[PDB]
Amino acid sequence: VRVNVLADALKSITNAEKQQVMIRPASKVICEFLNVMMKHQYITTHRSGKLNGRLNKCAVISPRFNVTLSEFDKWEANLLPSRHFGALVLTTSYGILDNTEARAKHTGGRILGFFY
Amino acid sequence: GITRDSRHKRRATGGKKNSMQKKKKNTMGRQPANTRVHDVRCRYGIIKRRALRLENGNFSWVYNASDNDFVNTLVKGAIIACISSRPGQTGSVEGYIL
Amino acid sequence: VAHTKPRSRTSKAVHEAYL
Amino acid sequence: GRCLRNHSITYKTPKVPYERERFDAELKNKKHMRTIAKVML
Amino acid sequence: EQTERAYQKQVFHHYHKQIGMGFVTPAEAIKGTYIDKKCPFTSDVSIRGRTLSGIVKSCHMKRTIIVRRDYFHYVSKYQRYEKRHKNIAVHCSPAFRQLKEGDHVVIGQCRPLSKTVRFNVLKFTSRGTGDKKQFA
Amino acid sequence: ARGLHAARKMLAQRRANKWADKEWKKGKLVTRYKCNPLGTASHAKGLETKQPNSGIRKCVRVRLLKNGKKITAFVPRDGSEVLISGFGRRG
Amino acid sequence: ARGPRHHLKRLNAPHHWMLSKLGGTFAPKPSHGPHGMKECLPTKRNTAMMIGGNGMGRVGVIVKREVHPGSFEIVHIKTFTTRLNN
Amino acid sequence: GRMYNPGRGISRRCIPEDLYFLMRAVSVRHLEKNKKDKDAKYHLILIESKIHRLTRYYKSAKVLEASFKYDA
RNA sequence: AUACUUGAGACAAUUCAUUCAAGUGAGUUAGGAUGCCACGACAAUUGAGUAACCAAUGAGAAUUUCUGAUCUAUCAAUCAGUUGGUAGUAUCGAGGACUACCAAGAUUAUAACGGAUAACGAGGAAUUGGGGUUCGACAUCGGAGAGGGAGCUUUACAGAUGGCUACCACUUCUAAGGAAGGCAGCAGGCGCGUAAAUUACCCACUUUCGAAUUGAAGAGGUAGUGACGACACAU
RNA sequence: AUUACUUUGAAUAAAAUAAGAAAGCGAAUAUUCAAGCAUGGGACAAUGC
RNA sequence: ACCUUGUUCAGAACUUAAAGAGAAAUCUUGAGUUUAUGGACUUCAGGGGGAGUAUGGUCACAAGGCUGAAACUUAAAGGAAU
RNA sequence: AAAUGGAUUUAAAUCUCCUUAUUUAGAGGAAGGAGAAGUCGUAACAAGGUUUCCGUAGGUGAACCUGCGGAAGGAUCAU
Ligand SMILES: NC[C@@H]1O[C@H](O[C@H]2[C@@H](O)[C@H](O[C@@H]3[C@@H](O)[C@H](N)C[C@H](N)[C@H]3O[C@H]3O[C@H](CO)[C@@H](O)[C@H](O)[C@H]3N)O[C@@H]2CO)[C@H](N)[C@@H](O)[C@@H]1O
Repeated sequence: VRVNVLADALKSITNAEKQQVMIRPASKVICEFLNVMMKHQYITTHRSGKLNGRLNKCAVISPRFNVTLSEFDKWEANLLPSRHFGALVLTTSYGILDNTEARAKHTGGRILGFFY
Repeated sequence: GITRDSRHKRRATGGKKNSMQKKKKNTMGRQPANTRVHDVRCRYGIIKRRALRLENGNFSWVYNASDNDFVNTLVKGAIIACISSRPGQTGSVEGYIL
Repeated sequence: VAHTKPRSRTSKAVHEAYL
Repeated sequence: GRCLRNHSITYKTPKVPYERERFDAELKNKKHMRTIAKVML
Repeated sequence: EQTERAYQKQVFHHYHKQIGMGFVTPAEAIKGTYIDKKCPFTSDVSIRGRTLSGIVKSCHMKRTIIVRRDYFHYVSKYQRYEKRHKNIAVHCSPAFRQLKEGDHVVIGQCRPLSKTVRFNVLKFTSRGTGDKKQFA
Repeated sequence: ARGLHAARKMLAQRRANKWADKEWKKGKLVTRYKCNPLGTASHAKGLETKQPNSGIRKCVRVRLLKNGKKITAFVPRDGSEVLISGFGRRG
Repeated sequence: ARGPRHHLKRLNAPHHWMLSKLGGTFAPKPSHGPHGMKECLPTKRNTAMMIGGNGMGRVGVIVKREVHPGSFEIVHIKTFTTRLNN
Repeated sequence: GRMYNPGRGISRRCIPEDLYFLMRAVSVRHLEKNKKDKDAKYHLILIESKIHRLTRYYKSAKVLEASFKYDA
């Protein structure tokens, strides 16, 4: 059964960019995940209504591990291609952000996914 | 002899505790000298007036709630007036008129 | 509209009740 | 523990015992901060 | 209440005090005829440092109930939690009559009252009925 | 299980699967104290080859002081209470 | 222990006594009196003075004093925070 | 997909009591004369589990008081 | 006699019943008053010493709240003082700690109950890119023990064992009637094993005990053996 | 409404670890997690209303 | 209605692949979207033998089924392709 | 205030049945494993000369053989 909309959404995007893409269920996390992926420029029905050569791979992380601020270094070192390219996506007490402002907003929290 | 520690009782689940030491003096119990007056050297050097038996008693203005068998031991709350002191500890019987 | 008490004070419960 | 006085090792033998590119380069006998730099970078 | 071999009496006989940090004495405590030597509000037993909560698991015991606590235990290696529970026996004064199994109760730590009982019910909140209205 | 609250199974799953480990199990079950002739000790004071190799291996049988079991022991060199200490391969 | 302890170990001695770790096996035991074992000696550790926690050795003036009926009460000083006893 | 069968149908309306209707349970408990019909017996269990799943659901929704227990 | 008492220069705290009642988050609370009982002084001291009580030392001792331990289902049901209630007893003191009456209760698949350890726990150690795996008797903290149990004495503190008593198991002296002892303190001997040092000197460091600046200390320091290991360093 | 989560503090034996020839002796020396206390936040969550 | 065509579902399949995956055979409605490693859950495996054997437990009238080791032994056993 | 008698408490030590670990045991045995050249056969690998294998049942010096039902890992992707 459909457990995570975010997991289904990002896999739909990757397979299309590997090959515009459509996401049938839209949530409060799916869209505002994209606003992070759009401010990095990577991306250009009454029932939870329903790409520019830059996205390499966007994926979610299974259970959203609480991330301390000190723990940021371990996650980036694992899930990011380099120290200058990718971006995590964090859900924190002040909205869904990435490793840049969440390091600057001085907060931690759970981790959604990433995109190279 | 008589100890008062919970190292020999069971657990709330019914488990049997296992011995890890021997009886320690801080759990001392004493033989109950029923008051049908001695002194006992308790810990820290204080004295306990152990009234073995006694008949007179100060009072201020036939039945034992705990054990009917006691009916002529003298204990607190016993009816004779109702005793209010601890004769086995204080060494005297102080009671009040019902 | 309180910080996010029963469901009789929540926004779409009271703002509909207000409506 | 065994002793209050501290002690340390002042060397470390190589992992690979025999390698020609090391025998020549090293040739009385054959008897830290880089990572410290690393952690702040 | 005088259904036992001794004339039950209060502790400060001449009585109702109040518990400390932000609590309210229940109504049934004052007007209630019950004589309880271990009642927090109508006796000489106080509530010291610790203060816990939980749901009530059993209401069969005389003047005593069982509180169930559920929590989590983070495990380092797997970076995940596991559900765990602990049950503690809490003395409950007759000042609470509507209290039944499945309700949520704020408790406080008092002196050793029995082999297992060391806490006292302070404030209770009832929940939905678990098909069995089992009270103290 | 992968969810955030499923730490009980994977901890339990790993404990079960460790027993499949031949090397790990040998060091925990009770055979190093009853089946090992050396026990857990290093040395032990006491009192024809395979198909493609021909000859004779000179050997010795030894009864151990402590256990009393009899074991076969090799002699070290050419033309060569006894202290016996294993071989290259452990056990 | 059968009774109250009398000897004191060098390592177990309080930190601020500045005793070395190799001078001798034992350290002088403070006798009972007006000051405790760990609050006496037989910022390197109204206007007030900090004698307790991390702020020990600091002088300054209080701004406000939160109180929590549960456990303790907190004093804020010109700013650093610490309990009343400090 | 379907709860018990592996079929995956998508017949739906498209917008621009049920527990009662499952006691089907009585209409087959038919098993009296046909005692050898093992197909009916296997399908009787499936329908019963539908009831208990619905029974458990309605109780927690307070639709049914929690004394409900369907029998034969 | 500053051992033991009586005895006076004149109170202090215990029990009990009633009452007035301000800190603390919180007290019929510290405290005051009434009547009773109990106990009853500041050595009949010496060239500093002493009794009773209050406070501190005391975050200490002791009990206790919460969370946290290795393997095991070829351990799945377990508990009857068991779980709670009343009233007493006993305790330095809470409490089934115990006794009499009353009730049927407590735990368990979120692993109870039971079994194994070549298990004293922690601070820590070895090794690690991150993550982890293995060890921790052994410097320091806490626990427990003195051949095995058990029962006690003295005191402020002991269920003390370089104190006693009895049994079990041993050791030793004996004039043959009797008699003592507890190295898991320091050395040292045997036995065991692959596996581990001198039957040394001294209170001079650190510290402790004492009627006290002195005395004593196999604590402690010094010296001896010592390819366990570590650092520098001949040929 | 609690809880979880998260940010800051309080409080936190030494030795040791790292740190301001092996050594030795005042580092702000920082720990040291699992809990527990206080606090700013409520996006993702769980518990009834 | 039966046959001929289009459209959109459900079902059993089949054909091609210069792509994706794999050790390859092959797979493609997955055995793809996996070191660029995390959608949810259950079960099983840890070189080859000894061995599904012993012991113990339990189910069956029985044959047997389910659960299930260790001692000891050995440098290979095995897979797909030339 | 000592010997001593008596009744409680705490109870060592010992006896009787029962609960875990470690050991001695012969007829009576019954398995497995290891060691160049010892016997009897042809079972398997080609259609291995009766295709092979699985479950089950029976027989048989031994590989195994035969019956019922499956599988291709078949020697047929095919009328
Ligand atoms: N491995 C145990 C069993 O042994 C059985 O048989 C065993 C023996 O009966 C068999 O014996 C073979 C024999 O088949 C062959 N025709 C002649 C050969 N000399 C024998 O050999 C065997 O015995 C001799 C006796 O001297 C030993 O030297 C030699 O090492 C050993 N392999 O060799 C085997 C090993 O001992 C089965 N062959 C085997 O499948 C099974 O696994």
